[PDB]
Amino acid sequence: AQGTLYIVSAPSGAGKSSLIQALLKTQPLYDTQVSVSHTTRQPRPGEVHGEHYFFVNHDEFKEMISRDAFLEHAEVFGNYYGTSREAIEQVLATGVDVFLDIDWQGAQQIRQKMPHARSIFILPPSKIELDRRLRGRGQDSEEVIAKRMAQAVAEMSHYAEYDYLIVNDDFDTALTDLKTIIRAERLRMSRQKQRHDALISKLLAD
Amino acid sequence: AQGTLYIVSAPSGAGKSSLIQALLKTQPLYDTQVSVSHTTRQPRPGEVHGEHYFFVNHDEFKEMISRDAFLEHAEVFGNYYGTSREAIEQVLATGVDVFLDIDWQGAQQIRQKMPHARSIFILPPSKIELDRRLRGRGQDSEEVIAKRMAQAVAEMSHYAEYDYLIVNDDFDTALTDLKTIIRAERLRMSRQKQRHDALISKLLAD
Amino acid sequence: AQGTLYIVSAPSGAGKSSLIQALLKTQPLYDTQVSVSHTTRQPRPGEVHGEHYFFVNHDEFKEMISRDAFLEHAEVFGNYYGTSREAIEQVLATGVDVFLDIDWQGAQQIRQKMPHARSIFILPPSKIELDRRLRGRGQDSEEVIAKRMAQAVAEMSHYAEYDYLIVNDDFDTALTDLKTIIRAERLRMSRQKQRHDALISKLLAD
Amino acid sequence: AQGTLYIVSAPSGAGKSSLIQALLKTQPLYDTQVSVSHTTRQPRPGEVHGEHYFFVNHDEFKEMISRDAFLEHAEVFGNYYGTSREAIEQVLATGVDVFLDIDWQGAQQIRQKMPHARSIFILPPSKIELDRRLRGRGQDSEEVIAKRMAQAVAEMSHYAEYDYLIVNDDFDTALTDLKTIIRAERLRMSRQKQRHDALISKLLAD
Amino acid sequence: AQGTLYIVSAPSGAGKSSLIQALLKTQPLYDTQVSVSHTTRQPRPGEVHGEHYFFVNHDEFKEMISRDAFLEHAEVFGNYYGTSREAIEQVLATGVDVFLDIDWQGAQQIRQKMPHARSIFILPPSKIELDRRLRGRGQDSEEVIAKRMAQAVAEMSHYAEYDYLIVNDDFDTALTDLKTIIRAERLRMSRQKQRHDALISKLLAD
Amino acid sequence: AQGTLYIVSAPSGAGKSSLIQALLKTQPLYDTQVSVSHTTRQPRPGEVHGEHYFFVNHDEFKEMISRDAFLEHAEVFGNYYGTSREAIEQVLATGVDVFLDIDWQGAQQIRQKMPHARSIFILPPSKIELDRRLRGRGQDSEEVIAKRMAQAVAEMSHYAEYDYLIVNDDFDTALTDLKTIIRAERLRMSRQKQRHDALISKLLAD
Ligand SMILES: Nc1nc2c(ncn2[C@@H]2O[C@H](COP(=O)(O)O)[C@@H](O)[C@H]2O)c(=O)[nH]1
Ligand SMILES: Nc1nc2c(ncn2[C@@H]2O[C@H](COP(=O)(O)O)[C@@H](O)[C@H]2O)c(=O)[nH]1
Ligand SMILES: Nc1nc2c(ncn2[C@@H]2O[C@H](COP(=O)(O)O)[C@@H](O)[C@H]2O)c(=O)[nH]1
Ligand SMILES: Nc1nc2c(ncn2[C@@H]2O[C@H](COP(=O)(O)O)[C@@H](O)[C@H]2O)c(=O)[nH]1
Ligand SMILES: Nc1nc2c(ncn2[C@@H]2O[C@H](COP(=O)(O)O)[C@@H](O)[C@H]2O)c(=O)[nH]1
Ligand SMILES: Nc1nc2c(ncn2[C@@H]2O[C@H](COP(=O)(O)O)[C@@H](O)[C@H]2O)c(=O)[nH]1
Repeated sequence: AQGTLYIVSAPSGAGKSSLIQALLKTQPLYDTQVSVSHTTRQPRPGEVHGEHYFFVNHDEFKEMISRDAFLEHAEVFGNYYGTSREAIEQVLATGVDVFLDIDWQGAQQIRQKMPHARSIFILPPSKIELDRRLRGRGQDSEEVIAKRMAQAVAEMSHYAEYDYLIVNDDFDTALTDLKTIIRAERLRMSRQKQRHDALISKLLAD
Repeated sequence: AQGTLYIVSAPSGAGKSSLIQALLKTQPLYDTQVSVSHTTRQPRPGEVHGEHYFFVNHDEFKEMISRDAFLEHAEVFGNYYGTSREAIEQVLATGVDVFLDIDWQGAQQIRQKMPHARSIFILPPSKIELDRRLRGRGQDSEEVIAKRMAQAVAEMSHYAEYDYLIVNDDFDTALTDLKTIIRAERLRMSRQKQRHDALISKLLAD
Repeated sequence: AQGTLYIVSAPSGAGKSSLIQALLKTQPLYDTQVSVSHTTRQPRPGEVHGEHYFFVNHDEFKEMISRDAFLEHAEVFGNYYGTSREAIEQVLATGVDVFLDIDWQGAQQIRQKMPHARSIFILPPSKIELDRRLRGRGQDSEEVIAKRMAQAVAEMSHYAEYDYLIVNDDFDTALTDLKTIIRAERLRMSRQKQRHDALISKLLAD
Repeated sequence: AQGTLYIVSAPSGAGKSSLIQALLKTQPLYDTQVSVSHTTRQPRPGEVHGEHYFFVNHDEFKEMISRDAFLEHAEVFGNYYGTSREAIEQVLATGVDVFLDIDWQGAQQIRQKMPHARSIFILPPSKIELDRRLRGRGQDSEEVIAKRMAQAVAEMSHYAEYDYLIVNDDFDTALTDLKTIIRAERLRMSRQKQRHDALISKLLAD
Repeated sequence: AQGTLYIVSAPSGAGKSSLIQALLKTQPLYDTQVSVSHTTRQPRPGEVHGEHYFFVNHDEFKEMISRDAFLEHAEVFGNYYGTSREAIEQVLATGVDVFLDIDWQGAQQIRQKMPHARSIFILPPSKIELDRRLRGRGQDSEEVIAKRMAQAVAEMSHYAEYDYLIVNDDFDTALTDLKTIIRAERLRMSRQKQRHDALISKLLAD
Repeated sequence: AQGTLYIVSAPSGAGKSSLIQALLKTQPLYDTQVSVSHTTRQPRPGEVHGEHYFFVNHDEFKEMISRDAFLEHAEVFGNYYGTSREAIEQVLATGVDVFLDIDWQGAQQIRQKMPHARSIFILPPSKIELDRRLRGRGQDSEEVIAKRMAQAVAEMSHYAEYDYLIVNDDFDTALTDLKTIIRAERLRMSRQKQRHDALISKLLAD
């Protein structure tokens, strides 16, 4: 019937976006999808329009805030980002789970708006590695990294507001962790009661 | 700090006890254990005292009901079975998760008594196979099987009271399912907040 | 020496094409490949020429039927589709297994033509979910879905003609199932007798 | 309805019995079991009566050959071994797959008697390791090992009579191989047509 | 030809013995085995002679120190423990890897004596859980636990002397870690050069 | 701090490049990356500039040899290939492991230059399959294949210079093998001592 919203947040460099992406590779569109956000920030190298993000002017965005197009929006690390209402509501009507790769501010917003949403915070094994991971993928640059690490602390302090916590120490353990959370929620009685309406009905008979 | 109670019920022959047993083989005593019940029913062949059950006279049991020794007890399939208070409370104090292999009546009891308990009902792919599985393990005999199948229907109708549902169609898929439920609960914020008190504290600092 | 043909069919929306695709991601070109079909039907959004299909006019196709270019061809869901002879025969000469994503009509054709071919039918857990999966991937549209579901029944009734059956209840269980069928066929004596000609010869000696 | 017989043979020391044993650890009695043979040979250390074998006098056995108690029997490595009819036929009636840990002579016997049986030969990566494995498990002794290696060659030459071949190079790859063969046979149309009679019937309806 | 010694040490309660035991369950005797130590300490409940340990008087042991029977021996947590020479040397001659569940003192001893030995230290995620694990398995008692935790610090400070480190945060991640170390060492050129002498020779020919 | 260089070589057609590629799919850029080489050889079909290779004229390359741009370079199978210094040194500074898909000549070069580098040779199960794999992926053509097989022997004779050996008999076993080698090296004390500096410090305290 209705699918489930999965908020996922982390200090930049924890590897959250790379986890969510590896997960969807093993997950068909009919079960799981991700929301593509709008944002003012400049496209990094080898980042196409309409896949990772929808890239729009600070002008275009201030007007989306106005036309009320966003389920949530916020300022993080000096730029505007947002999750458009139209897309999300459609996909969720079709029983498909949708992932939101958003910050703590966005998460707080979605939690009032959509109270059945589930949220996962991902932590690094140390701030020393948070910095190392950032430099290690050639996406981002010197100025931008120091900016993000200043807030890395403040980001991580919101961890307790989330339903689930993953320490991404080692990428493959972490991906299993995330796969599991999804798998286990799909074994909850509400959801399994629909998907096996078929079976149950015949079981209870002769 | 405190561990979690996992009620697991199923129509006889669904393979619930064999799943719980395979799970504990891959799970150390310090993380996971199972409660050993008392019961009037006669020991099957190759079933030792003090491992699968505590075998006691209908006399001995009527007195345990009296001395109030049980967290829960009930009549199922013509015999008395029970979960002793003393054992459970001890093990749970030590942060260890404990499994209860009990019927629907027992589950309803534990749910009022211990409201944070989680419960899993396991269903077979059909009643035709429920019977086949019963005959297929040489435990049980002709009389006893027909008795149990009469109630198999009534057992399965309580499935909706549980938090999680597993269709044990194929044993190894089912065991993963159960392993997962446990794994995912241990990723919930409450529990992960203790076990990583260490880490969190240092993360939020310099 | 010679590779094996794997026919795979299913009511539209069962997730057969998405399974076959996930399988090939973990399977090198020298062991496993898929046939690319020709078809009159219009390309869906984000579907390139020469990868998913070869898109040709109803004109171009009627002439391929004439020049006898197809190992098999048929009318399904209002359009023409076909598997070209030239491509298949080449790849199979090189010991590589080839997958055919074709309907029941096509399967019956290949079975007379190529009797050692193995066939797998994939079923959904219910027709209620068959429809849900179709709407859930944004490929296809309103008109087209109702058309396909009318025949979903008739499609599924041919299941018994196939060598293997998979109930795609949960995508990842299903992908293991399919991976397994391939793996197990490669453990058959005929095939293993070539690939270990080396070893066997020395074993039987001193 | 009816289960399947799995003959498994190998030159002594290939690790066939240890594979079959590890497999059953992950396989419930209602799906999979193993036949316990009778034999004249002396019990090794830490080998109990009635689990690995039924240990009987050369006298007791010559009489079983007479009373026709065996589905198959033979002389291998200087002793008599046998698979009793009574046990096998029972277990197979209940839909449970049964494994036969028997030699080539026994396999040839069962193949005429029970033509739907499936057979797996397991080979070592070299005869140099066959000897090493034999000495490496403290079961067996000096005299006995040299005796068995003389026939190791002759044993391995019957490999081509079997349906499936496994090269047990590395134990865990080999165990997956064997698990797979079983899994894939249970996905064959005959067997899956019973176990999902339920589902199929409803699929083909409205 | 010759097998490899695997020293494994940890502060009591880290779960090292339970890991080593789960590992051997998936590992045949011809590839992997564990040394059974002698010790003065009293047998815990449900601990048999000759499996976990060889239980001997302080008298019997002082004489083994004298007759020089031990490859290594030491005083840990108020008792004497030791690894007997005779057993180890035998098993290693047969190409089988042997595990030593010993303390830091023992490890230092074996490292001079047997320089190709590999060593793994296992750490807990915190000392708070080290204590929790100890109480959580009903083996050990109040007095004994506080004694061990006093030295838990001193034990863990020797971690840097070992070749490999595992943080046993979550039992199943840890068991994979250990399985891996073994697997990877068996892929080293020295060892793989013997086990595939066969193959290599033929590869390099025509 | 500093990452590790992984040389990987094999006779053409062994499947080494396809393994390395499947590995990186499950490995984030912050942990693992691959070096992109320069080469004179002509781009095969469906091979883009700047991903598989940097395609340059025999002219452009002779000048790179001159300007000393390469960590290593060599002539293999009638063409020039090379690993540029600039790229490698950067990525390794950031703690990321880098893979080098290079021949034996290149490997010998890197081993003097960078002595902590680890090297893996991959062998096919036979030369008969080496040829089959080459023809089986439509990359390469008739002339080119016979040329490479002549040297396949000479390539494989350098196997003993490497630290680790993989027999790529079956692709998925082989990929696990390679994943493992990486995983196990990251469990070595040197590397784990940095990545858990955090944890260790607190463990050794109260
Ligand atoms: N609130 C909000 N945050 C997002 C959105 N999309 C990405 N961000 C957040 O912005 C931060 C930086 O994103 P990045 O610059 O790496 O793309 C991350 O913490 C990410 O979760 C969005 O649509 N809304
Ligand atoms: N209420 C309750 N049910 C149990 C207990 N132990 C086993 N039973 C239940 O009794 C039924 C039959 O158990 P069995 O005869 O197979 O051992 C099962 O459904 C099982 O869950 C118990 O201690 N209390
Ligand atoms: N006979 C035949 N059927 C195919 C071929 N290619 C795809 N189809 C079948 O046509 C149906 C719909 O395909 P679709 O429109 O989703 O691409 C599916 O059942 C699919 O198996 C083909 O080349 N020949
Ligand atoms: N024919 C036959 N062979 C068996 C039987 N049980 C074990 N053997 C075979 O005898 C050989 C040696 O058995 P072992 O001495 O190791 O127990 C093995 O190849 C094994 O397959 C049996 O019941 N019948
Ligand atoms: N040196 C040495 N230590 C061992 C031996 N066997 C067990 N111990 C060590 O003694 C400590 C406590 O063992 P436990 O009392 O738990 O059996 C552990 O750290 C364990 O590694 C041994 O044979 N020699
Ligand atoms: N020395 C060296 N060999 C490489 C380099 N890149 C690829 N080659 C090697 O050249 C051989 C053929 O490469 P291919 O033609 O298949 O791309 C392979 O053995 C491969 O390892 C390189 O940069 N340096």
